Amino acid sequence: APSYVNVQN
Amino acid sequence: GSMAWFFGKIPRAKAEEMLSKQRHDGAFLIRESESAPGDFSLSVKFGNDVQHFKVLRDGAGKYFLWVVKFNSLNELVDYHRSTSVSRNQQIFLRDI
Repeated sequence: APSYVNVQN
Repeated sequence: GSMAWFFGKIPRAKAEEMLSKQRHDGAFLIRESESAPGDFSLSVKFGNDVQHFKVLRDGAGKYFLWVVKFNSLNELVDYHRSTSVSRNQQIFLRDI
């Protein structure tokens, strides 16, 4: 799953 | 009328193509995510770049980006026309 600014990896 | 910001199921890369062409900071759209079915994504232009946010949902069914919770996508969008969607840049939503 690509990333989103507000979902911390 | 219909909302100007709801674009249905468009690929992430197509949302970046479309927003890159807009000239104002804050131009945005909500899309239905292709990587996570049932989730919505917010794509927004700022400073010659496009950022993607996931619209989060909590245990009461509310939508949010960070901390403030809303009962609908429409209320989350209109709150962020005057409160930034980013914690490090001032990005206020503006319709295309």
